[PDB]
Amino acid sequence: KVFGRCELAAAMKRHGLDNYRGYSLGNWVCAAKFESNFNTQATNRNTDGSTDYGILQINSRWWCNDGRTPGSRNLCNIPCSALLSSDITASVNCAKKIVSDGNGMNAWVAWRNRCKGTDVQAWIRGCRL
Ligand SMILES: [Yb+3]
Ligand SMILES: [Yb+3]
Repeated sequence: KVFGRCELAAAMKRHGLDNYRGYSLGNWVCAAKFESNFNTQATNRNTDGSTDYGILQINSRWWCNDGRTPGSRNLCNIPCSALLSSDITASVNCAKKIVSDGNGMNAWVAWRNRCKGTDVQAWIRGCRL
């Protein structure tokens, strides 16, 4: 599923991401835009052989199991394929674990480089929330 901006913001709010660990909703919407272009089915392979999955591009080295990243951990206890669903619940729940880990949203390279320190509220502007 490819989300619209306001549709995704509303889904994220319902799943408890607004101000989760101090990150306002616009941060999460901005991160999703630049990680996956709002596409739940996005995948990207990394040089170390791990793969990033889904709307928030969660990595198989630590967070999910895809059966092909030797010596990886599955800390979200899910198959990586679950992160590709039109239902964002699995992605959201795994993201909450990641952002609690110590490095905050800096775990997402696109967020650090394209969202951090910008007017992230613009991403939810005009949305009925
Ligand atoms: Yb660690
Ligand atoms: Yb440590």
